[PDB]
Amino acid sequence: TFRQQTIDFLNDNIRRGIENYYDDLDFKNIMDFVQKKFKCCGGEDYRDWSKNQYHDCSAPGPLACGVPYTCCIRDTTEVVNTMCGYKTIDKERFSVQDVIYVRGCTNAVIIWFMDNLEVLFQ
Repeated sequence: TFRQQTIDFLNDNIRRGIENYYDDLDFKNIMDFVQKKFKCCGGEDYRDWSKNQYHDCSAPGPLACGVPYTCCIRDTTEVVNTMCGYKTIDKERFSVQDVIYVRGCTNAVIIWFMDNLEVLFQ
């Protein structure tokens, strides 16, 4: 299939990146970088954040069932704070799409690579 095998490659790494997100600032930086730059959240989609222990919807803290602020939309006139991705993982896309990115980063990075393929070399 290759294509599916490739998609699964990227999702598997950022599933790992999501679990190690607070554990290793290198996964954290990359993940916060990809999500801000490519406007995207999670690997398949924002609900992948359920896989980090603090973000599982049955966790105790305030991050439970929510998504990190590097997933939030910043192209608005309104002041965005660090709580902007709270309580989104179980809602329907259309209810959160005004607040956070919902498309996954795996696919977002691929089309970007394909659109800039010629540019990448020289």
